[PDB]
Amino acid sequence: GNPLVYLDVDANGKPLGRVVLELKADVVPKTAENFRALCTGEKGFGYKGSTFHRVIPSFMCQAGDFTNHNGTGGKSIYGSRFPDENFTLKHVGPGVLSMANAGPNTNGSQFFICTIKTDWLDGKHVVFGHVIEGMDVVKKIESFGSKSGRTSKKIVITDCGQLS
Ligand SMILES: CC(=O)c1cccc(N)c1
Repeated sequence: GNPLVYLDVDANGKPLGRVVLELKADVVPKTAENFRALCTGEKGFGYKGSTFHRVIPSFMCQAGDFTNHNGTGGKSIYGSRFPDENFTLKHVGPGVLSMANAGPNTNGSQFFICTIKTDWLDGKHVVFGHVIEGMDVVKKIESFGSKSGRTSKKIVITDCGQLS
């Protein structure tokens, strides 16, 4: 079946717990595979040690810039950027996992987890999974955001990987 992956997240050096994500490889195999491999680190790079750098309460929590840690960087397992696979899955509510981008066909490694329905992103960001377990952890992360996106605690993915 579809991959299950995890992110273990610290805030100011203390553990919040684990977010478990299902990746919809049935719908978006290329996008799911990128995220899966960045979680395991099997290509020699990935999410381990990187941050949630942009967090906006009542919107989303964004992470995955493991090169610049500020929202300008990241890279995929295919190359620096890759196309929008499809827009078949929608931003239906809290827990949606979707690719951050800088316009059409600029997926790399940055991603976000929604804390509300974000319907205006449909057709612009590729949705590729959802939170299976750990929305409590996501709500903690969310609570350390601000309107500007600046975080009030240092939010770090200390460990990540594949469960199945
Ligand atoms: C600025 C830039 O290159 C960027 C920003 C957000 C997501 C991604 N994949 C790239």
